[PDB]
Amino acid sequence: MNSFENLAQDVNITRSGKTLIAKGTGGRSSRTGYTATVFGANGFLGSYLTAKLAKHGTTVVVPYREEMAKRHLKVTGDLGVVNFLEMDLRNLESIDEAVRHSDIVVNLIGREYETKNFNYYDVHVEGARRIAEAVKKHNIARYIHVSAFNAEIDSPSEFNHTKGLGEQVTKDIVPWATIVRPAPMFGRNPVHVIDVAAALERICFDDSTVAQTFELYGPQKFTQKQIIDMVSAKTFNDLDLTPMELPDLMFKENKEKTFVHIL
Amino acid sequence: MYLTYYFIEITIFLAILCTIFIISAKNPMVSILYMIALFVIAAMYLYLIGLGIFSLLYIMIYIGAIAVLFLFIITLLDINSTELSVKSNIRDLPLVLISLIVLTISGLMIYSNDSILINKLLEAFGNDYNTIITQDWFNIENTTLLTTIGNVLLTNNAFILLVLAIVLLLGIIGPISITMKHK
Amino acid sequence: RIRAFTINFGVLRLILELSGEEIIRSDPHVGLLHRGTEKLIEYKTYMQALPYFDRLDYVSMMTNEQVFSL
Amino acid sequence: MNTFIIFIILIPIVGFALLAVNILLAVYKRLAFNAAFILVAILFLPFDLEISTLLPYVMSIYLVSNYGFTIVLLFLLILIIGFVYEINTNALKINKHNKPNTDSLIYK
Amino acid sequence: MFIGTIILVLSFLGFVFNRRNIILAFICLETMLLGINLILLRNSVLFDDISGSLFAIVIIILAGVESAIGLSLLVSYYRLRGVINSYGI
Amino acid sequence: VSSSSMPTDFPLPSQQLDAVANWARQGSFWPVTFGLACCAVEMMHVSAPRYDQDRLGIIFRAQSDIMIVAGTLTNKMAPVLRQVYDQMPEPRWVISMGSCANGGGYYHFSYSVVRGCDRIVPVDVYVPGCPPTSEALMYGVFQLQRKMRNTKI
Amino acid sequence: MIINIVEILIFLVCVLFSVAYLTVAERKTLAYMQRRLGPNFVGYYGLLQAFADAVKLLLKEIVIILVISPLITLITALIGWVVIPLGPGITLGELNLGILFSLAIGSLGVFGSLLSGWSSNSKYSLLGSIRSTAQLISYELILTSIFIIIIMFVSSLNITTIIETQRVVWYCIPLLPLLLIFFIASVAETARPPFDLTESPFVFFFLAEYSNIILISAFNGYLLLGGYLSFNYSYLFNILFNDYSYVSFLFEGLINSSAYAIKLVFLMFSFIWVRAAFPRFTYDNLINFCWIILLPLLFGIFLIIPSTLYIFDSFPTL
Amino acid sequence: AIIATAFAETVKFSGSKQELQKRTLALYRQFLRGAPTFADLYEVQFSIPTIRTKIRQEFERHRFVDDLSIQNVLYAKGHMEYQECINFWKQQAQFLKYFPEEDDIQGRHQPSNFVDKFLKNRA
Ligand SMILES: CCCCCCCCCCCCCCCCCC(=O)OC[C@H](COP(=O)(O)OCCN)OC(=O)CCCCCCCCCCCCCCCCC
Ligand SMILES: NC(=O)C1=CN([C@@H]2O[C@H](COP(=O)(O)OP(=O)(O)OC[C@H]3O[C@@H](n4cnc5c(N)ncnc54)[C@H](OP(=O)(O)O)[C@@H]3O)[C@@H](O)[C@H]2O)C=CC1
Ligand code: SF4
Repeated sequence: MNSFENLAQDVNITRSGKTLIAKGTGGRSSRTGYTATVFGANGFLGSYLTAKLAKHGTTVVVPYREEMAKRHLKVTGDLGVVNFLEMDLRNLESIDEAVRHSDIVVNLIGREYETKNFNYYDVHVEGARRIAEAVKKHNIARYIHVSAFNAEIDSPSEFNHTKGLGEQVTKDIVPWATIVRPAPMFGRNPVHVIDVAAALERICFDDSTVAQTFELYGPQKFTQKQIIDMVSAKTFNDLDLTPMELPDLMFKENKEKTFVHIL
Repeated sequence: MYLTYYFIEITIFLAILCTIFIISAKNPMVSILYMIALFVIAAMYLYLIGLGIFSLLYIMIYIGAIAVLFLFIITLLDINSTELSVKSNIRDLPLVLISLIVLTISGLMIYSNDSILINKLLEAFGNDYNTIITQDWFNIENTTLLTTIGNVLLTNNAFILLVLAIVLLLGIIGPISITMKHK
Repeated sequence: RIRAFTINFGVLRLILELSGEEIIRSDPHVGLLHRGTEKLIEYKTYMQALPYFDRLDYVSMMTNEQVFSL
Repeated sequence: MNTFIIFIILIPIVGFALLAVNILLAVYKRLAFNAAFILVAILFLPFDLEISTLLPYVMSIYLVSNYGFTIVLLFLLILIIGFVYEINTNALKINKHNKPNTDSLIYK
Repeated sequence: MFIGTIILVLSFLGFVFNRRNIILAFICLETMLLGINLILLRNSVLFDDISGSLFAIVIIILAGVESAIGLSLLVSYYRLRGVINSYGI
Repeated sequence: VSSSSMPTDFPLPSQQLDAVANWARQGSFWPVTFGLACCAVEMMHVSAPRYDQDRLGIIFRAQSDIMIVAGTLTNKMAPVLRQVYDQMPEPRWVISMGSCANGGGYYHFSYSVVRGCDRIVPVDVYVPGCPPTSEALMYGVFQLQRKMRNTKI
Repeated sequence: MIINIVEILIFLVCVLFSVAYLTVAERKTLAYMQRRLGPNFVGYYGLLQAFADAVKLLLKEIVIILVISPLITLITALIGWVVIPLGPGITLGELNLGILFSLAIGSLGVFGSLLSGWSSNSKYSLLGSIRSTAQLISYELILTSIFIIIIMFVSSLNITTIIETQRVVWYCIPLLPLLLIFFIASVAETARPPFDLTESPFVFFFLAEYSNIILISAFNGYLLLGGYLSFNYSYLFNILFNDYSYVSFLFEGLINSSAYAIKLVFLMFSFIWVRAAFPRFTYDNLINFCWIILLPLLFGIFLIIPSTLYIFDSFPTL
Repeated sequence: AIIATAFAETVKFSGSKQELQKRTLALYRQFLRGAPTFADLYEVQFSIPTIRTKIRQEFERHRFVDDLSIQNVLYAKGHMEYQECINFWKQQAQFLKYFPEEDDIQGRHQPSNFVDKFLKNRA
């Protein structure tokens, strides 16, 4: 029968002091006991993330911006596992509401272009300042902020600059938050996306990853010409994972005389 | 108004182009599609010369039956076909460059009656002279072209229509002679 | 040699091997609406086993009810 | 510029417009046959093509009085015997093996 | 006479220089008959007679029955074989 | 830039070219029906002369952007159901008719049954009832049309 | 110049409208054949059905040739509208060989059925496209042969010449069996379901289908039934009007187009009326019906007509 | 139903062990020969040698079966599985029932000793 390959144990304590006991065997119908809030779970990494997270029965709180991008997240969990409630980055009260009962909480709110509504400064450092100030307000354990590779505090790019700014602000206000920096991602060097989500779930739950910056980069380093010709800190080894190779993933007369043709 | 002058030489250039796209194509259906393009460029030329009746007969039987026939055959049959590669067809080029010259010039030779062999060719191109069209009031009923074909096939050449019956007869007997396998 | 091609002709899957227009052999799949109603009535009393019979053959339901209640 | 020719210039424009609005608004992304199927089209042509041999008579029917009549009658009567050839030979009918051949059961 | 001679010569060399399939032979043969018609019909117009058009309306029919016969010949060739070869018959 | 001028408050979306194609999607609605058991006839009672829904424009007679799961989804068919759900255009919905199609139903403890199509497809409206009357199915469709219009994708 | 572009504007816009209101008329009358309301309404707002589903039809998915066959099918279906006359001598282009044109375009209309089966090919789907093609050409034969035996009485390829010849008596009433077999050959060109095995970019086939429906209705209406002719109406005018004026030419063009449109509308209603009542054909039955039984009758009618013109003087003069 | 389906055989029960050994031998030859068809047909991610080593290790599982009639039912079940697999009756989610260990590693903490079993009370 399905087992908690998620967990290390059956009775676990969190940092804030709440006691969490896993019920039954691992599987869809069971409950691990953790409550997780995944900001940006409509997106491309968060989909695999709360696929793995709501697989065993952690009550996943999904904050959504649009009502139609969230619908395929209903089938990844049991009755009462995945929970949808709308929020906006602008309205304080919805961020306040979304992290009231969470044990762990992650953001992957990251946008590669400016909108008429949000520049680079608005979604990366300032939204993260906002939601992580709420995390400090409620004393939620295990906050995780996923960032970008090449996140320098001062850089010609504004994206990378503001990713570094978001890292510095969330490290400033919360000391116990963990900030993870993945490589380029190829779901279907670069890292496969199920490997990034596997690494993130193994970040989520254990002790001794606290206040630790992580580099999640794949096995072998590439150039863009090499990639197109193929088409035509702590690493993985902290959390006991081996990332998949990009090349293996990349694919993912007489008889006619004795047949009959005019019938 | 003399935009409307070069209309014949235009369709000549289009027919050259269209046969270049006949004999250089990937699929076997792309060639017959440019072939029905060739039939309709022809039918435009036949209207252009003064024969409105024929152009529509060419549409009726040449993008009519025999088109549908060839499209049909290429559908329900498999036919291997290679591409026009340079490694298999550049060997034919110095024969084509001779035969183009010789066959075109000789096909333009016999419209002449001199005996010089250079004045024979130069009467094919030396014709830029405008025929004068007079009105004679001798014709009283609209015997157009199709009436006269129906008068000549039926009285003066009734035997050609009557041997023609045997030819169409044979075109019915033949495919039943072959493709049946009686019993 | 006759070479027949196969096609995937309520809920019903049905394999047809065709030599042109003619059917030379046919093979109906079935089971895509098998839901185990014969085993479930062993765990239900007769008063509770009664609706399992208008579940099956639903177009003429009272006759299917009647055969069990006879 | 008469009124016939804008129409057959203007319609390919209407088709191109109804096609370009489709390219603007859409979402993108051997077996053996019977002889009757090939024979319908192969044999269709000599029956489509006597019709166009019949087209010059029907326009000039008044001139060829009493004589082009008999020539057309003989032409058609030569075509009818090839027609009765194909309908005597059961040419278009497609057959199958559904009969058990109706052989009586013989014992010992 | 240009359009007829050009269709005839180029269709002829399209017949002669194929090695890829069998149908290009058929359709180049058919466009040769078109090329003969394009010369004949203009000699009918320029001489003011129907008798070139008489030979035209006869050779339309003979091109038709030619196609009917020859495609039944191809189905004879295909029934016994499996697939018509690339290189030819 | 160095700082922000963004508001710390904004109303919720509930608290607050393309258009003619969405007007077309409203006034015509062609569900590729997955009628697979008992409820498929009750769906055909919409197509019957009493409960037509001919007037707004739902026609159940048969590549659109909604399907309707109606009847018990067995073990054998869950890949076939998902494969039919996959080759639909992207702005897609599904409604679950009946009680055998949401949470297993009458056959909930059988071995060869999927306990509702929530395990397979993401469903947006449920029409409950074991034979839910054409009344209830049509009312579910009206609720779903309200949801589709409030989307305004 | 302006004189003729306004004219082709009015004609194109009227025919483009009428083909779109047929898609509503078919839904309505088949609703009331089976005692349903069907579509809600039919008015000026009534196009917004056929508009709205013609919009939404362009929102599904499809899976250089695929571009061309819907295009040539629709332009072949649309160019044949000039040659019908709508009144005496009213054509959008006047040509003495209009039947030869009409016949050549009934010949051009077969190609989209070929080139539609190439797209998204399978083995069995390709065979099905072959069957639809062969029934289309098979009934095109008997179509063309009866065009001949109609213009045997005219001996002219002009169309207004046919209808002005038809002034004394319609061709439908001597040759009534010909009307019957043309109506079935007319729902044979199209895929109407007594004759629809082989059905049972899409917007172009959808439009061109109904355009062929109403256009072969027109081809019935001018040669078998009276084209624009209803009655003599010489006596009513001598009481109404005093002299030729633009009001008088308006009133006569109006009643001529009414007499043409009533033929076309009753025939068009009869297409939808023969849709509902009958099941469809086996394809062997379709080909057997075309060749073995109906076409010997067609040779017989073809031999009996010139002999009847022969027994009396009665050859028609051009 | 007069005629059978394509690759079927009449189920018939041998009286000796050597004839059964010949039949299972021919059967492994049939699976191993049809193994390149299954990768094309069911669209698997992985290589043909992994299909072949699985067919081998699924016959390793019943190598030391003594009783004749249990070998008989085991042959009949194996022929039914070949029958379903060589056609398109099984789909690509029931063909991958056979490979659960290959597709994905579920996560950390596969318990080996009694302590790792016992921290989540034997899972
Ligand atoms: C004057 C001397 C001679 C006297 C005789 C009169 C001859 C002149 C009349 C010629 C007109 C012929 C009309 C077409 C003939 C149809 C032939 C027919 O109906 O039966 C043959 C055919 C089946 O062939 P078979 O194997 O023999 O079947 C035996 C079953 N009894 O049947 C079939 O395959 C199909 C049968 C149905 C055909 C399609 C139906 C189309 C529906 C349209 C019906 C009319 C609708 C009219 C609408 C407006 C009415 C107001
Ligand atoms: N190559 C890559 O993919 C890389 C990505 N990353 C980072 O990892 C994280 C996830 O990766 P990726 O899948 O690519 O990113 P996503 O595609 O998931 O980013 C979109 C998600 O974030 C949400 N988002 C962005 N801005 C806002 C905003 N103002 N308010 C609410 N939601 C917002 C989006 O909301 P909605 O659903 O409405 O669109 C959506 O949920 C990101 O933070 C990214 O910066 C790290 C390095 C490289
Ligand atoms: S939901 Fe009810 S009526 Fe419908 S199929 Fe299931 S059991 Fe039958």
